[PDB]
Amino acid sequence: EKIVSIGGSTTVSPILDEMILRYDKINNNTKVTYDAQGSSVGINGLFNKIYKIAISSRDLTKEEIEQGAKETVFAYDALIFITSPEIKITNITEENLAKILNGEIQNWKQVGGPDAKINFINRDSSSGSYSSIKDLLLNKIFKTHEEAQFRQDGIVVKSNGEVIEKTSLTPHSIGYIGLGYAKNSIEKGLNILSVNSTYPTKETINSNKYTIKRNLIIVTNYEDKSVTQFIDFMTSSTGQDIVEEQGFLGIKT
Repeated sequence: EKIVSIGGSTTVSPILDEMILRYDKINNNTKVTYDAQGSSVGINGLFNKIYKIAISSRDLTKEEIEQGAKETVFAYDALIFITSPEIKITNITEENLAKILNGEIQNWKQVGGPDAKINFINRDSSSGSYSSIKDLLLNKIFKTHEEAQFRQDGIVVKSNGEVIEKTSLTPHSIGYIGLGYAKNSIEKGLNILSVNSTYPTKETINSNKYTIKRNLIIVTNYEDKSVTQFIDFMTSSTGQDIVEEQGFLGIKT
């Protein structure tokens, strides 16, 4: 029997677990396991021969590449920005969006919108969504730690569904939710913004034209056949159906 020990991001545990059990229907001669203590721990475990594959929700560093790391994307965790429907703005650049998030822009007029104070609805700081927006927008747009902090008087809520409800009740408001909640936001009569003139769709997220997403990547360090086989399953149509059945966005196959 072959053994493929995998480690990495906590966010994809039930996807990896289902992939393991479904791949076992095809090939019961490999034992695959997933231990989810985080992306960085997974990559460290890969380099130390504890894992043969790491699953990461963050981009590899140059040091990791220099140590031989290679990656293939297999899923996306995208976020979208929703507003109350009386703000007529339909599009925002990443730069301006980051300045709303960090409090440098606090009235819609500052970007040509109506004269109306912005009510920013933020997520709780323990959430994955908060972490993703901080990492994807604030930490990339702003040079210093002090600048790369959220506006401190945001209206804080503890779930995607509550961002939608709060946005529906709060005038001139903006919040962020996972892509999977787009339908719910529309049914509630809210508006989803384009970012850099790009709406978040499977095509624009796959092309990397829509910028607000984490790329979930398979990381290896010539692989064992057992590893190649499992990765081939992960990126297969069945693998990708599992990704989407569990609320993430798949790649093209």
